[PDB]
Amino acid sequence: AIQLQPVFAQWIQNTHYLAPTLTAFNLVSPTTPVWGGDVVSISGKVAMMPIKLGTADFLVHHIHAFTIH
Amino acid sequence: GHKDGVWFPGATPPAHLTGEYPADRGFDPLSLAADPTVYARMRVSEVFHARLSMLAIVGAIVPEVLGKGAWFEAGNSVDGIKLGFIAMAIAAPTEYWRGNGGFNWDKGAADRSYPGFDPLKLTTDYTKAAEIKNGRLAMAGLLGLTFQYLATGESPLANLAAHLANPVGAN
Amino acid sequence: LLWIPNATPPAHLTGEFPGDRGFDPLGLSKDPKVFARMRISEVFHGRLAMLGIVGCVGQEWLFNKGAWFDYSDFDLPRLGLIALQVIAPLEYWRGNGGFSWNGNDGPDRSYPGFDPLGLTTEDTKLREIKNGRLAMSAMLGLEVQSHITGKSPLTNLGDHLSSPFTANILT
Amino acid sequence: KYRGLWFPNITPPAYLTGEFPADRGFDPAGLAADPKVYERMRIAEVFNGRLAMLAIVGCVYPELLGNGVWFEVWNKVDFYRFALISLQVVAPLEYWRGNGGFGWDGEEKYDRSYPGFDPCNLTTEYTKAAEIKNGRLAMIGMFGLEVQSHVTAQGPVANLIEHLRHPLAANIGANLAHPW
Ligand SMILES: CC1=C(C#C/C(C)=C/C=C/C(C)=C/C=C/C=C(C)/C=C/C=C(C)/C=C/[C@@]23O[C@]2(C)C[C@@H](O)CC3(C)C)C(C)(C)C[C@H](O)C1
Repeated sequence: AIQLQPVFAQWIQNTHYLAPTLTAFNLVSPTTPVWGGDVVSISGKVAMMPIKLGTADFLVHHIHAFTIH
Repeated sequence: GHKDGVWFPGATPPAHLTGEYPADRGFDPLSLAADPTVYARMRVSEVFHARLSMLAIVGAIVPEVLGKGAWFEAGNSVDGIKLGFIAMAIAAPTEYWRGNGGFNWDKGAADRSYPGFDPLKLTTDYTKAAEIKNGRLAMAGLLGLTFQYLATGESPLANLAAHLANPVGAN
Repeated sequence: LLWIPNATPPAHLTGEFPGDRGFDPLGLSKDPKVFARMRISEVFHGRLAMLGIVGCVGQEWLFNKGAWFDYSDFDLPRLGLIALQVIAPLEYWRGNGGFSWNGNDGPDRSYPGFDPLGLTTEDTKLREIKNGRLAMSAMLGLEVQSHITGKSPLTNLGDHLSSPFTANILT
Repeated sequence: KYRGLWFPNITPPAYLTGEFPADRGFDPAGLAADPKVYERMRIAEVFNGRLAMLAIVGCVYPELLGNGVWFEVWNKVDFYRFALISLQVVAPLEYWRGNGGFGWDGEEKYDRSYPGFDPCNLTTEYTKAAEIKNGRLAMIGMFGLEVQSHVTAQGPVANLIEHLRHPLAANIGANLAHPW
């Protein structure tokens, strides 16, 4: 519908996912799957997988900023 | 103080222009030369723009006369980037020396417009006023050559060859 | 403060200007005005060298672009033409002292006063000179190393760090 | 009347005293040495600035809304109709601005730079300087937009987003190193 995308956090996520190629060159893999990439799964169960942000993530985040203020 | 006249029939010269420097015809409607220190600079720039234009309008025609294409086809006949680099690399010392009036760090106090290269001793007021006069033509000419090429698209000498055989129906 | 134990300070250099350690064996700055220009040129060679050394190590180390002597990637006349067009008014205005035709106005042509934080003193001048001399030395090193070892300067540092007594100046 | 200067240790022109808002001693080409031209220049500077401020918001905001890019608008919109209708609308307004009023002799003598269209009484010799400085910033911006239009051939929000995503592969260096 009317989209409210969290574009700054998406930008930050992308940068953290690409970090091992320029800005943290001597690192092999990124710090966590959260930033992007493949699902880590031990046996069948998911250990970690990318967490994507959209309108729902935008509204909850601004609710958080409200209640802390 | 204008013996040689003014740019418009009955025009008044501006207050900063008092017929003292060569080829003054009392023309400054936008008052760009009101400040004298600026007008001193302006004078050198006009003469230089003039001397550069005269070598250029020659260089746009005299190659064409000897069958080498027009000035807009010179990009085919030379490596455009490369010559531009050597021109900028040779202009760098010589333009600096022109501006500095010499080779030493603390300026030279030579006349940087009229340096002294004259083995024939022709340096007179008439010739100073003829440098600028022939210059203002060549600038106007070069302004033509560009605008003629944008409106037409044939050679400069072809536009002349048109106009003698087409007085009415040139424009 | 002297460059070797008690080499008598040559009399052109007394010890007012920062960076004097009584060198000048060839007596190149025996005259005060040529000393003045040499001072400008020392600081300027310094500042460029410091940008250059940061340039060459930073491109190979921090930005993983490769060795600094590889130029096959880009077209050199194009960069030269661009660079010269950009650098020309900035290097004219620096030499000039400002923007006027007679221009020796405004700021100093070595220390023009671009300090927001207000940190300019004699001591910091000395620090600038000393870091500049080190960077000049480094830049000469980079060139000579490039032509003797034939490989990248970080690779040279790698070879000295791995085995210093085997990999050094007597390669 | 202390005021800052546009370049560290320079000396200001003698005709720029600080008497007017946003004077920073900047006239090297001597284009305001005569006082009557300096009067018109002053009106022109504020008016070019006001129009650049409108322009740069007009150029950026419909591209943000996905309504198109500012320099590609003329393949969906007819230019000549737009420009005819605009000059019809603008003409009596510009007339009155230059005139000083509605009368043939000026009559109702209004300030043609600072008329009173201010319901909040916010006008000071400070807000004047803020208006000038915001305007100068916008003029530099609209210069940027036009040159960027030619060099990169993408819109300005796209140009920003490209610089943010690939700061090394989308900057003036890389874009001018290539034929463009
Ligand atoms: C003082 C004195 C004497 C002396 C002396 C001495 C020791 C003088 C030594 C001079 C010395 C050693 C001067 C170095 C300068 C280096 C510079 C400016 C280099 C900049 C280099 C730059 C700006 C680099 C740019 C680039 O690298 C970048 C960033 C990436 C590359 O991809 C591309 C290039 C290469 C373009 C005498 C003669 C002994 C006796 C006398 O009596 C007194």
